[PDB]
Amino acid sequence: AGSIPGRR
Amino acid sequence: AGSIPGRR
Amino acid sequence: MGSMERASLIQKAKLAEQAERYEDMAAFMKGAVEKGEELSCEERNLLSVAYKNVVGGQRAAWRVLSSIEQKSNEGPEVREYREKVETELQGVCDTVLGLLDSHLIKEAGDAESRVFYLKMKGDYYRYLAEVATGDDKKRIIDSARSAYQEAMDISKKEMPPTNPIRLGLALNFSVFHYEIANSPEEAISLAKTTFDEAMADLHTLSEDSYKDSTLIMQLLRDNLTLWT
Amino acid sequence: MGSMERASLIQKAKLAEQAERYEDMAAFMKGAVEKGEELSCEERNLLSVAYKNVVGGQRAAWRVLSSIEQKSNEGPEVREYREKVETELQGVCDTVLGLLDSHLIKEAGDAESRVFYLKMKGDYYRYLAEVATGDDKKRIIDSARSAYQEAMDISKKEMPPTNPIRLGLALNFSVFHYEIANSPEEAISLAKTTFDEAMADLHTLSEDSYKDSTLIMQLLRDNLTLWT
Ligand SMILES: *Cc1ccc(S(=O)(=O)N2CCc3ccccc3C2)cc1
Ligand SMILES: *Cc1ccc(S(=O)(=O)N2CCc3ccccc3C2)cc1
Ligand SMILES: [Ca+2]
Ligand SMILES: [Ca+2]
Ligand SMILES: [Cl-]
Ligand SMILES: [Cl-]
Repeated sequence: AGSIPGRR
Repeated sequence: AGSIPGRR
Repeated sequence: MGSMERASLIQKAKLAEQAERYEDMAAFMKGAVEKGEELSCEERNLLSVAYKNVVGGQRAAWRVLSSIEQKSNEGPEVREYREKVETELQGVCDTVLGLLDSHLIKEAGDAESRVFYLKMKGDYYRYLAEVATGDDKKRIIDSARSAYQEAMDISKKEMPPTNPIRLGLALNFSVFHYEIANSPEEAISLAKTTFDEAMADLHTLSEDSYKDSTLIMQLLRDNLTLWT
Repeated sequence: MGSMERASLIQKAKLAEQAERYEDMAAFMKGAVEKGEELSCEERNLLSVAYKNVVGGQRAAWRVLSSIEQKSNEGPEVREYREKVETELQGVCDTVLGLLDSHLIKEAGDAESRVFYLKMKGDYYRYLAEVATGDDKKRIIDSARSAYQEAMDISKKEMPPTNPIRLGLALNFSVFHYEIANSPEEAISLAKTTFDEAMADLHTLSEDSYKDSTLIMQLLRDNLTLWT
């Protein structure tokens, strides 16, 4: 499961 | 120009 | 960083990001926060990017060491070094939480800033929970839950369902439910409802906002694919 | 790291490499060197891998910042931050050079160890030369040249032309000639002669040694392709 990255 | 890497 | 100008700390944080010097970037942004002024949207992103990258590297190292330690439990050095990395990770999380408590959250009145900081608070308690054991785990887990829940309540009242901060908050709260709270059904329900309500609001968006929202919706879908 | 056992420092350096914690790895290997005993072949590789990765990240950051600074020269913050990264890089190079001088080189009597350490000495003076200006550049450049030349003289007398340390030394000395000493013809001649003499000795090697030697020969060929 992945959380949001810092940048696009 | 590349020098040697640390590992293979 | 008390002797450096606020604007110079911000400029140097941007340079540090370009140079992939995330520890420096986080130290510059800590100094900027400690000037005592509120942060703009761009400055909030600099703060979050810097610490997310520092703690992300620590988490990856802790996971490598924890796996080695568990395999060896199937001298004291692997446990000692895992503990050293764990203490350093906890210290960075405590630093970020301290910035949020002194005094970023209490001064944040607009929904975009308050939700952003409360999502950060949930994230850093979640990283503490990943390494916690026992009863201390329980109180840390509840602190993450409470921060994410307050952010969710504000986001649902004040932001459209495609807002990227609202979407990233829902994504990370769903990961909390799946990975920390042992609530995979709550994780799946939150991700699905978030995705579907965002889909129904895409028609309102410009091309650039559409791209931002659909990128995060794809992350929700990627998790749903892994979880179902 | 004076209170930690030598064997525990070595074990923790191996764990740090697996966790991609190269700053920790270098600090563990500095502590192991400072125990005062000679290093085995494996331990020498741990020392070199750790510092090559730390200084390699610093060099990449310095190059990013130096490019930004040059473009802005076509406030003081970019120069100040480039100088900060540069001072940190110089300090790591001085630390490695100090370990070599106190007392790794003077105790190294076998050709494999002495060539390895003198190649390191040439490399860390080369990294100092990359950031040096003016007359200080001249003496630093000569210190790199002198270390590489002594290593070359020993390697040619004591090692076969396929020995991986001999090959990596020749590769890095050729980079020195091309990038630092403004001697591209010397760089090309050294790389070509090294490659051709190794080719003629491959018939003597086992399958595993053949793989090690041919990998470094391909690096020599890659440089020759870029340079000609
Ligand atoms: C939690 C969160 C922080 C920032 C944003 S953003 O709208 O500023 N943005 C940067 C992060 C990101 C990552 C992947 C895809 C898009 C974006 C947009 C949103 C949420
Ligand atoms: C300078 C140098 C150090 C070590 C070696 S090695 O024989 O121990 N070896 C590790 C580094 C490397 C990198 C690429 C391809 C092969 C090898 C082998 C050689 C030279
Ligand atoms: Ca000021
Ligand atoms: Ca001892
Ligand atoms: Cl305010
Ligand atoms: Cl000796």
